Amino acid sequence: EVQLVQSGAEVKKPGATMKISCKVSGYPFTDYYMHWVQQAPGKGLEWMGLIDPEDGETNYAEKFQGRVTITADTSTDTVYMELSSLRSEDTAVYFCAKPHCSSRTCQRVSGYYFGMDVWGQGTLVTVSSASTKGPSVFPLAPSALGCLVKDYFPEPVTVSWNSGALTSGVHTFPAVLQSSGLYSLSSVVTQTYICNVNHKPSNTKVDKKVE
Amino acid sequence: ALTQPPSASGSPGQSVTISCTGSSNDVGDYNFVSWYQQHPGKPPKLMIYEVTKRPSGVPDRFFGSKSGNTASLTVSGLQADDEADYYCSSYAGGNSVVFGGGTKLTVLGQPKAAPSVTLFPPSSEELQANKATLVCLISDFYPGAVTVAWKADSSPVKAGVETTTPSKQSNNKYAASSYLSLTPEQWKSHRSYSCQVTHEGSTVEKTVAP
Repeated sequence: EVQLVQSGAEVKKPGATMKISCKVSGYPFTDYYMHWVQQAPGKGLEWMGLIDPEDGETNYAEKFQGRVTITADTSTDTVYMELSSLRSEDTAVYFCAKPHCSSRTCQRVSGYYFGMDVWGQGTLVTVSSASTKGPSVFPLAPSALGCLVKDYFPEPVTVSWNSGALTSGVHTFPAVLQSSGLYSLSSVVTQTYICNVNHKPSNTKVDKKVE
Repeated sequence: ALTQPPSASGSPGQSVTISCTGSSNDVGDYNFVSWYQQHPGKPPKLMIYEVTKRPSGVPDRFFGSKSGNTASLTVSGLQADDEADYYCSSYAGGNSVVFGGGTKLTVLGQPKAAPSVTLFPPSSEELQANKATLVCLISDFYPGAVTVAWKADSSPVKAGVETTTPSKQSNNKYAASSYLSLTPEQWKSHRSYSCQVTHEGSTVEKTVAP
């Protein structure tokens, strides 16, 4: 019954500030602390700190000291985490986590000792100096068929084939992050083949028929 | 702050033990060590608390222990879905929660599979924009690690090379991508270009030419 609902994905310029939310249901809000954990892409779990919603007292990990602010709102059962002066090194998934109660009365459940048993889905945050740009779409043909989706930002991109009528033998590859800050991906198919490339952030839709 | 081996591995029905080495200030002097299991794209799931206790719903196969400054997690009767990242965590003197680096556990069900390589030349369209991109598509390999090397004629090129990480496919094999950026002039000056994909010692190659 306990659900932790985090706010949606964020894309942020360096030097900006983010503030993400963790909405809480299934238990008495002020009886449990609330923790925040950072996870860089392909890296480990790193503790950010906690807040006790009963008294609003916080404790931040030394690594984020001065940049982070955790606040709680008992009227909406929501915990917020704000991270200041962002850089790309802060590109990561950010979880909220409710302390696990192993005691007989579950009051002032700090989470220092018995771990955290319920986590929010995570909030993905991308920090890049790049700005929004739609893709160019080029055919891929031998001398197996597909489209090259070049130099877009940010994620994501949707690629279908023949308005979704073509589902068999289609392989869309995860994009590469160029050192230019832009992404490029390829989607391949193994009588007419048309790309339907969708990049909602830039409001670009490209239909590309490949020989 | 807590030290775990980067990776561990075990066959179905066999067993594996994951070490978590810390300090006396955390794992040594406190029985507050947690273990978390994390499947891809999912939030961690608490598996052990207080060194050896298991939350409701965690099978007995996950067995926690510690000796001095080093805590361990053993998993027995390995199944496929035990494959995940496992993190230890502990209380640390001074009111802090400290984590380990995590261990990627692999369960060895799937046979080793060589990558299928497809190399695409630059499009005439792109050449008109005075750019040229060679696309090397790598699919259906297991385990999920390759190295990629490009060649102009017989000469290796590493400038302009961009390679993705391995990503699990829907069929539980892995995929990856590598892009070679060139000028139109470089593309036309060579007899051919080739993308060489090495997988568990064995290399698969594809070639294209102007």
